[PDB]
Amino acid sequence: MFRVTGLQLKNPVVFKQGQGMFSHQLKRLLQKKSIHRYNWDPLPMYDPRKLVHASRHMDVETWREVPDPHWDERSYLVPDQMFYNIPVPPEYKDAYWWRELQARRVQCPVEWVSHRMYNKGDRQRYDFQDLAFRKKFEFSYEEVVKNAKDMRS
Amino acid sequence: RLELLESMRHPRERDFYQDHTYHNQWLRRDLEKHQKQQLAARYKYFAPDFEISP
Amino acid sequence: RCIGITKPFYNKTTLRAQCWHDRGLQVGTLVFSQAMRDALMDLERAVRRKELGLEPNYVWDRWGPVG
Amino acid sequence: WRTWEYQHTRPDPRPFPDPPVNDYFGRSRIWNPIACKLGYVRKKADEWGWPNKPPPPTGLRYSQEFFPFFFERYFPDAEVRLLLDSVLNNETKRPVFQIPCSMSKVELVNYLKNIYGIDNVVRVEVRNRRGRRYKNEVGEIKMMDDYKVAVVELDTPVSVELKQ
Amino acid sequence: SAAAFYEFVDNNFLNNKRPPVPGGSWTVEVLRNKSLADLQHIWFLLLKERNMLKSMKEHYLRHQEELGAMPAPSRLKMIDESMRNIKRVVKERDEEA
Amino acid sequence: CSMRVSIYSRPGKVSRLNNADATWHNRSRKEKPPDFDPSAFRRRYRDS
Amino acid sequence: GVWNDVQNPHPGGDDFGPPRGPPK
Amino acid sequence: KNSWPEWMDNGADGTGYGIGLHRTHPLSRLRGNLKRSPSHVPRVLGMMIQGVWHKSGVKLYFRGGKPPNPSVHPYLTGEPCPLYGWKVTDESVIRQFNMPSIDGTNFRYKPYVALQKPLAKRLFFWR
RNA sequence: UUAAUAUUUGUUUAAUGAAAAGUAUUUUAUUAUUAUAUUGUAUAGUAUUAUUAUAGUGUAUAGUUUUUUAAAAAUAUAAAAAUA
Repeated sequence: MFRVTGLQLKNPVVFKQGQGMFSHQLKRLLQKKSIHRYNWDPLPMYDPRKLVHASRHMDVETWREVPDPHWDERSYLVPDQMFYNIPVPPEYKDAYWWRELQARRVQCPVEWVSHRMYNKGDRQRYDFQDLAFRKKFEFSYEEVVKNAKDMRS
Repeated sequence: RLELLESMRHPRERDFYQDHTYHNQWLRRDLEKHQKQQLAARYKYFAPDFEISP
Repeated sequence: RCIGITKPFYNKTTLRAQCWHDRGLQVGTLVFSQAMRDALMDLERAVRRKELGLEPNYVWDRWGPVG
Repeated sequence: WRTWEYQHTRPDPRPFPDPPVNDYFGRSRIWNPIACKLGYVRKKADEWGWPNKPPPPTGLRYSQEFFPFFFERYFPDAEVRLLLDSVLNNETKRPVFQIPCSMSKVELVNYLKNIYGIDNVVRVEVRNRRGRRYKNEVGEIKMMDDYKVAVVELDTPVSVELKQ
Repeated sequence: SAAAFYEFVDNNFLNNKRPPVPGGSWTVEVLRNKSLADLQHIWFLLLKERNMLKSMKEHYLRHQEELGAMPAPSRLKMIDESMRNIKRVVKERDEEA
Repeated sequence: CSMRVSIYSRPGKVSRLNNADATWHNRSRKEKPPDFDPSAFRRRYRDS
Repeated sequence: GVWNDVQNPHPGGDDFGPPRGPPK
Repeated sequence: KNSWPEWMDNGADGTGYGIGLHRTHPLSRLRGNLKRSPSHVPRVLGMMIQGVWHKSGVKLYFRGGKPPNPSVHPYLTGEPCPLYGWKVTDESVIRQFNMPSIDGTNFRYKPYVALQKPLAKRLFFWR
């Protein structure tokens, strides 16, 4: 899709569609693939790093917030790339439910690792939770041999 | 024998690409089968792990 | 204005008239545009006319705010 | 349609597309703007030994002390080649040099002033030039690295005599 | 002045004499014992040597029919190896730092 | 490719790349006016 | 149209190089 | 709106001086119109294949014949001012080569290490 | 096989009822000069010019889209009439 889009764009922009070496080289250079990085959809309606100072009392003397250990403990952690983890009161964690799914999902198109679910071995050895294709635990051959030999069977 | 070969031909015969070629000759393209086989038969030590060990 | 400058400030920290260019053949010499050189042509012409004694016709003496 | 007759293998697309490797080595060779993942991987690996060593912090990465910039500043690498024909057995006032493309007139004049001591430099005439291309005996097209031609002008004509 | 161009060009080729191949190149064992300022000094020395060698190589490529292959070509390889060893030592020191 | 055919070096002839007797015919017969210099026009106008 | 129809002094943008007009 | 300066877009000078692709140093604060984005590749490829056509009637970038290489441009050093020919705003970009001081061992060293005549035209020299 | 064929036949010539350019390629070379970053170079060919970015103190020895020769027939030329 992206390759065809770039090809059409270059053909409309700078390709004369002649036998020139310019177009002859473009027809082969446009097949190259660009960088792919899963960009999580930003939330301008609700800034998660803004709610750090929310739901907190303040000392009237110094006019600054009170470091409540109960709030620090019960704080829910929302993930984001530039702001790795952010604490937020649990009352407002509902609006950030989609960021949770986008973070739990593997930051890669599903059809690139779809070769996992298409076989029984990987279907049994891998995890499929919120589209997170992370490999489960697997004992080594030495480990399973030692376990069986200790179990005497 | 190039001078002799050119002298034996008739002056009316003409060839139009003496100083320039039609297709660009700077695109890397493959050789012919017989000469590739000649290369593979002459240079065998280019293959990986050709040297005897030890 | 009578020299021929249009922008008073070349930079926000210095005037445009006090710009003398270094790193060149003429050091400390004030920079002049083609408009500045042509206005100086007009001034020198008027001065030479006045020295000759004929009517000094400074072309920019009849220049008002509306032109 | 009889879909049960086939097995589950994706057929090749028709017409098949060409590899993204540019095969033209002529005068109009184009630099591909598309960035590949392998390029970033190799850059990071040569920078800080990815993924064995931990990454340096952002401060050191973006600072002047980062290893590539530090090495480029304390051990500069610039290939300056003098043309023998331009100054050999002839009193010439415009000697020419070959430099990398990443240099400029000021870069070259500072180079000649600090390293070789050639301070009297009037003007440097810059002109890029595609690398030399040639074929070997088997017909493989091998192109030499690109080089920028510079024509430096001096106040006094210079010459290096060749004792015949 | 003129000595700069005389050192840009070769000397044995200038006197029409066969240039001899030097002994060896800088080893990492030696460059570890060498100091940082000493390392950059010998780096600039090798840079000037490589510039002269590349000028001679380009001259021979320009005249490959008038003059045969460049005499003593392993000098460029020795210089490149010395530069690579310098870079290796500097990279190790920077990694420790 | 006439330059590479004739002027270039070959196993039968020496390089004619820098040879006046072989390059002098490349110059035009009818002289032409010089091209406009934008850098010269800038250094001459000196916008204010 | 068959009839004939019968200009940017500072293309540097909004503010570039020399300041334009009085401030504020 | 774009990130690169509007003079880079359309040169502030009358003759379109300072237009085209200008690569910037990573540590430099100035930005350039050289971007490898999948959305910025069409214009940056047109700048190399066709070029920019000015109102005055002259083609500024890639006048013709040989296409430039935008990746090997020396890093940007400043911005064009109408008064002078060029205004330098970043001096750290311009590399300044410097020679080390001489020393008792420095003037005694040589390029090659010492390991423990008439020129004859030869077709091949091994070492 | 068609084929001892069909169509072609070109090295300054009978030089032309004529002559001021732009644009995109191919090919590149130590140009000079004004003498402050980068960037693309010159001639020579090739393809194109409606749909205004080519017209003036006055126009390149310009001849490849211009082509050889000691016959009749066929064919073309009615600008090949001194016919009808």
